[PDB]
Amino acid sequence: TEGRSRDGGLRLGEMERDCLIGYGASMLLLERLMISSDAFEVDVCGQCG
Amino acid sequence: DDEEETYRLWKIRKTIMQLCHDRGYLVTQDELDQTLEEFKAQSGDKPSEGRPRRTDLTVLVAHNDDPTDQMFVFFPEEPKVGIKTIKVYCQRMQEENITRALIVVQQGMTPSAKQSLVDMAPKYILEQFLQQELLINITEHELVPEHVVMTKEEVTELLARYKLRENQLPRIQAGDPVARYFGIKRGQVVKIIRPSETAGRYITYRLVQ
Amino acid sequence: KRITTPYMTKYERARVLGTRALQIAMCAPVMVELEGETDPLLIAMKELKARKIPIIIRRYLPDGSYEDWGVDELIITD
Amino acid sequence: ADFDGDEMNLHLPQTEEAKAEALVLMGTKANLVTPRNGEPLIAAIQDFLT
Amino acid sequence: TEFFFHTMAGREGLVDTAVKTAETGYMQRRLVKSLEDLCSQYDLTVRSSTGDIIQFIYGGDGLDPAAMEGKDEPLEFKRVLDNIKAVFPCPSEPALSKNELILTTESIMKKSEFLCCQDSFLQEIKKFIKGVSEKIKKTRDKYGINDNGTTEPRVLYQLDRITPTQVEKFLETCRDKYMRAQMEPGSAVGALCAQSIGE
RNA sequence: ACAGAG
DNA sequence: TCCAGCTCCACTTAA
DNA sequence: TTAAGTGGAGCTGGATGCTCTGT
Ligand SMILES: [Zn+2]
Repeated sequence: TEGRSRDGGLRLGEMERDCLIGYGASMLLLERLMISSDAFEVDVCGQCG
Repeated sequence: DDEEETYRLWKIRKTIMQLCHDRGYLVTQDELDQTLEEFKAQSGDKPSEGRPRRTDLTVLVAHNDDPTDQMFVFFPEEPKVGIKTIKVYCQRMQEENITRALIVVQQGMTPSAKQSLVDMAPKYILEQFLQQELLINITEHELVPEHVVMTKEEVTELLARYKLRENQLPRIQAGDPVARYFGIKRGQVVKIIRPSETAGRYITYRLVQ
Repeated sequence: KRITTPYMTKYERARVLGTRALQIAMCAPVMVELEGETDPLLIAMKELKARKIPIIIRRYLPDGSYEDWGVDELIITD
Repeated sequence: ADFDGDEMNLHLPQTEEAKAEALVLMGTKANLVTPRNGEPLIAAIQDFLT
Repeated sequence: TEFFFHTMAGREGLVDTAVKTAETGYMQRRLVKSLEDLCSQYDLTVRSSTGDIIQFIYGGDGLDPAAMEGKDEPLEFKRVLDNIKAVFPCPSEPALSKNELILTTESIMKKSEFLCCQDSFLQEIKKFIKGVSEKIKKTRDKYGINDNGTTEPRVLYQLDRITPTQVEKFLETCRDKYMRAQMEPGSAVGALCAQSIGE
């Protein structure tokens, strides 16, 4: 959620993303922007895609 | 004028000699060092001097590959050259069995003539130069590095040293002034020698495409 | 012969310590004698300095060939 | 930063692999010099120079 | 009236700061999207994601901007030799002459580990050592020093002193600092370029 | 949708 | 509020 | 005389910084 009233949390913006790329920090960028936000699993059919 | 007009016909001719020398045509030491006050002797001022057919060059044979591989340079007098004048130069070129020519136009070329040079023949290739480009030898300009057209046996080492394909090299256009100057075609590679800030050099490569 | 640089890069060092810390966090054998350290990343740094880490770094050239370098035979540096 | 009611963000990496990449690559001791011209940015400031 | 004009000149700095956010943040976003794919490869090349080449060697040297001890150059030889003289002064060793310095330098520089350097860097060291060797001659000519070490007021050998141990430690420090200053494979070199022009 | 803060 | 592509229409060459 | 390739002019659609803190 969006902010302090809603106990929202903080944003890793498009600019913070550019910082972490320049460090070569590939796993931290995966942890921050996938694992600690919105990790999910989908069933994908390999035949029709 | 007349002082200024002869100056162009000397500088243009001087650059064409260096252009033909850099392409590897047989050029003599007295052609490259032809001085202004020496130019005045074979052809003088404008009434005696003739532009369309006196300053033409055909002595240029490709002395490396073969003395039968030969090239013209032509200096039209009409500022916009029509297909008629092209057909005139083409049939003269057909008679001599020469396959390359340079046409040095004074102001431009009409669109239907430009289209002809693409399709007249792959075995009869003609290159448009504007004289305003030839008044300054761009290979001696301070921003232009040394370009060196690579041999197939050296391209095969470049691609072996880095394990590349040809289509991963950087590109250079055929419409580039320095590509036109050396007359290179699609699939040739140019070595480029960039100067360092130090005494050293950096070597880079480009593909014509 | 192996043509690539003998020095361990900071990216190789970061990921070896990371993967070894994750393996020491799970119940893997520790190759050094630990001395009351609890933090897995601190134990992995002792194993790197002692050259005991059992990881091979497969350097990849862009054409698809590879070089297998041992972590113990790269020159480590700060 | 200038300590005039400034706010800053904090993130806690939730993974052992994310600790190591943060510590080795993004640590302050590994980043004393800016990438740009190679000049030090973590150094003394007012009342430490005076 | 003076206060009003000073307030006019002041607001143009306030208004520049209020504009500078929108004036620059869009510029940096464009730079990053263009440059972010560029990575320095293990074969010392810079390639895009599709595998085309942007550069055959990064920056012409292969060297890392963050490691430059000089103005865009990896070392500063005057500083490095002074450091080695002061950390390792060798009072029990002779001071080398012009010819003995050149001879001992080319004995060390032909060892196998120096072959891994770029030839431009080996020339700069030899150019520097030749420069140092000429200062020794000029001083020893002025003061009448004899290269055999026999001259009685021994303080003269302090003037341009250099010892074999200091030459050996100098060449190792230079060669090490060059190898550690190379742009390491994997480096996200486009993102550093983007931010270094944007900031 | 507006005001703030850095 | 500023700026690249796309399309319509006069303007010479050429047969 | 006109078929056609290319100049110049107007129309159209895109874009314009990062966050929390409240009503
Ligand atoms: Zn399916």
